[PDB]
Amino acid sequence: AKKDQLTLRGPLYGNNRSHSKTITRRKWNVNLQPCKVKTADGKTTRILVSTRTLRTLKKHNRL
Amino acid sequence: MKVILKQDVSNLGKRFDVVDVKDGYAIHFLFPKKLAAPLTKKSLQDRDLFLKKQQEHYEINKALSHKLKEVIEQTELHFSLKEHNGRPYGSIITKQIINQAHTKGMALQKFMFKDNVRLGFGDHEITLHIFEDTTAVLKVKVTPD
RNA sequence: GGGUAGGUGGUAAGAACCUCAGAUCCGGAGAUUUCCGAAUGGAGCAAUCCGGUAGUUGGAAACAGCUAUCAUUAAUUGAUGAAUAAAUAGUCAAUUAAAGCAAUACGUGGUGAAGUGAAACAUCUCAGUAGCCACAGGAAAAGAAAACGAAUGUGAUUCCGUGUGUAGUGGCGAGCGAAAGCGGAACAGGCCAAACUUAUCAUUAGAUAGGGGUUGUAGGGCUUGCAAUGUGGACUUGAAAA
RNA sequence: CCUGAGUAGCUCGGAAAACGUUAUUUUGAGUGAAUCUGCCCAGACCAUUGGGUAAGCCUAAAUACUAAUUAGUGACCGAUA
RNA sequence: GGAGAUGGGGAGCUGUAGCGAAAGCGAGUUUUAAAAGAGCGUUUGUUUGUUAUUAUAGACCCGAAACGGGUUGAGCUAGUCAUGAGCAGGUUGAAGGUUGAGUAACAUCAACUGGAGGACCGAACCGACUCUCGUUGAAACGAUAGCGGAUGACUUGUGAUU
RNA sequence: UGGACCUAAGCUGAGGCUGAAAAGCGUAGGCGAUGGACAACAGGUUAAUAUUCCUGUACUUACAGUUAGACUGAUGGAGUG
RNA sequence: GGACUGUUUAACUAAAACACAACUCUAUGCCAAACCGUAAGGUGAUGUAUAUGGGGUGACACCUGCCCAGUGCUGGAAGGUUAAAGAAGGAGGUUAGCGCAAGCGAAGCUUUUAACUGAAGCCCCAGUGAACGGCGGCCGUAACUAUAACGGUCCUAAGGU
RNA sequence: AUCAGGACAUUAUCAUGUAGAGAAUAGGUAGGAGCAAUCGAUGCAAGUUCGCUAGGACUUGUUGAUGCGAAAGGUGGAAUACUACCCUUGGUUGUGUGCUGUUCUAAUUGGUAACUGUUAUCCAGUUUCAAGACAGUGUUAGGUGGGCAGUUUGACUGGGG
RNA sequence: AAGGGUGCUUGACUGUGAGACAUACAGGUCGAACAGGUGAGAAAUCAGGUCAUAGUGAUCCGGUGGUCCAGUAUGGAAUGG
RNA sequence: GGUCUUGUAGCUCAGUCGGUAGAGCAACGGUCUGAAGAACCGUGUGUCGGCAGUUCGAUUCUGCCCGAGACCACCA
Repeated sequence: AKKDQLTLRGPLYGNNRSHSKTITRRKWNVNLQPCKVKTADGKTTRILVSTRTLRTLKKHNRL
Repeated sequence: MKVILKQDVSNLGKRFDVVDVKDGYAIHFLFPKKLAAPLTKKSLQDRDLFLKKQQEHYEINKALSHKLKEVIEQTELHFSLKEHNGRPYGSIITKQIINQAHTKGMALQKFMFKDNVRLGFGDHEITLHIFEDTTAVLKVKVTPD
């Protein structure tokens, strides 16, 4: 499971090339960022989060 | 990143405003010394609320900072050197001030008391700034064994 | 409850029994139901070994007999707690749901190729197929208008038949292939949030609890006014009747 | 005064739609507004007109199938079936 | 509807005029300046059943070497970790040290103890180098005869793992 | 001979870590002899077993009252094996 | 011929084969370098250049001659080639309107690839042969001459000691 | 966050320049036949640049109101000043565009160490030790890349090649 | 003469072509003649490339010019015919 | 197809922007020297790939062609 806990976004399996007549498959690994979390009680250190989720946290001022 | 700061002009822009400029990640929001609160109120009243809260919070910070220098200057800080042949090994770092603070119980942060990383023997004195309206002094003494 | 003059499950001969006071047999409600096995006190080679607690009986005791209990996760409750006062992870106790299996069939989602034809083949095809996984229910998924689509036109979603093998699409091959339109099966649309209003939270509440409110021909909020006890279940009880 | 924002978009890859990526639906990275006064749509995209308010929730039918229980049928097979 | 014929049920479907790329027209259409010539036209049924062919479906039928996915396997074999055990018997004498001779002392020499080998001879044990035998056998890998190694890159008892 | 003892690589595995799912890895724990520790030999007899069945000679580790001596001492540290 | 002890197709080939001592080069200063694995995780390793794996050869002794033309390598920058992207600027269209026709045309948007920058590699150069790989012909010349030390030329980077 | 240094734009900056004849270093194009003239000329001094050792330019001193012999006469294929222009090289600051080297810590990374949980080498945290916005990692787009996948590799023919 | 040379212009035209050649098809070949404007030459007529038999490359796909054609609701535009 | 570069003598190297065709070797003559040497001065080899413009006047400038070395071509 390469994803954060607060949001559930699964890595999509797709394709890859810039040139060919055939087809292949690869995944997209969602970018994961270890950042401190914010809450009034206890645990506030490293948790993995998604980048878009981080940006939403920044504009929503979730500290 | 952030659009609000906790303080007015200190060394650069990004005052205690509804909207502030930003250039990448900063301690302008990370540090508890200077943070930002969620907006969650911004239609027209938010700027007046932030301004009034700015003056009131500056005044209350000044009052509590005076009390905190008084209470921390009254107290005494003593430790012990576990030494061999009169050679100092004890660590004198922010640990000690955090310990003495948690015995007393005031809210601080470990990057807020910036203290030099070194050793010390005998009585010595330290001058440090706690906030941007503060200038304080603290004393450390140690006993040999 | 019904019904009966024998039966003692199949290889049937003998035993030895009860039975005409109702068995045998049929159905309903049941009690109990060894071990292992999701198997869960712990372990292990499934039909094995060691247990712990609380009782209870015997015996000085040891130990032996009959009961329940003692696994994990998640959520909730209480105690609990290090750096570091608090808090914090964690620790134990209590309550509640699993976790399995199968109807080899149907549901969704995620995974996911080949030989196959193309007279080769790497395109397309074989198909999201096989197979795998996870979660399901008697079914599920789907589903109430940024729907349509061109009109003086309809008005949740699904399936059936015409449209049609069409318009298109494509190493423009092999092929793939509609969506509207029309005709039927059924047809119920309701419910939050958001404006505002009542209390707590250090009224920095941004959270909770309650009232109003559930959208196109715009609606709701706002100061009011007029009229009304209505019909509906998608549903709670008991009662009756079939 | 309110009617659902990292949202519609857009760029880069992508995927389902007849589609073999094109308006239409989804998004992995990046970036990024408006508020019924507008937004989108009528397969590029403007103007006029129309259509209705997505970025909330649930919703029985209209169905596929017979492992079962009972009854029954078979221009069903009769022991190499 | 006795899991039947049928009755209902025009939604469509072939024809009723065709041309062309279509616009658009039309007993004409396209070319063009053209009506000329050339192009197809100048009404020539449909619903069934039965045969014949055919379209795709395992499609007159049995035949592969394969391919991909999913399972099973270290009791064979190869490798390794642990735990063990055995290897008849007999040869061989490297050092080292000690004694004595020797020398100025060494060097050197005569020796004694002593035991070193991917040592040797060679049983059990391993292997299978060689000829014969059988080779639709006693036996899906041997039998007789020989042979090499056989205190070490030896073997195998068991467990385990790949 | 083996359990009621522990371990040899190895296995499993509360938490935990990683990974589409499956699953893999791994802490503390727990299993795993062919290892390590523990007290019985001679003989007799059935057609069938026998150190076990029977005669002899013993030992052993625990519980219980008891007498005499005595303060002992573990999951803790060290030797031992 | 190989040093040898020793190893290999159970079941048709045991050796010129394998293998070792030993020799040589090379990537690496530790979380290594090599990897096994989709990532954690693990060996090399509770390792630390006398370490470590890989490429070649294979007692002992002696030699290792030429050629960086090209290939693969090391280092460098003079210059040119250079995607992706960042964004000078231009063009197309609608049309509020100006407008007699035309045409022009503010407004938002669509289509547009650009000016310039833009990595490494490549072309380039210096080195590199117990790393790939190759190691030529011709002509005459010394008192018989066949002989060619000795000298000359075409090719190539080079002509077998 | 942080300072500094080097490139491309160009304001504004001045210099910029030999065939022969040309009194001639001459980059040329065309109006101008002018103006420097207390701000003052032919001509001389010290300094800067320079390139022809010879061309050209500027500050101060000096000549004193004139001449520039390159305004016009006069010469040269290409005429003199100025006027606007296209070339120039170098430097000077004006900032825009991205580049490199800085410092810090504060994101992030730890297979540093210690402590508690925990009888425990995994982990949770705190600190330390470090690095340090490098860099893991994600995405996009290049390179390299038989380690690997899919396959490919016509025919005729007195057999085929 | 279909050879040579001179002069004149440029039909190496357009829309077409019954009728034939041979013909797996595609494909290839010869042209009667009509209508329009033509040049040569008074006319006659000729002139629908070279005296011929060789001198070639299928379609999609893409581009260019015109385009009385269409243009997804409309007008345009895109885009295609 | 663009984007850059390259062309000279009998062979191998040059090349003041327009203001010109130059070393070495290939062949010969000569000079130095007791002699042979040896070395060197040099007759010569030059429309500077070609074609049209520029400039008083072109081998290098402009445009074209010829001989050539390099980076670029595919729908899921």
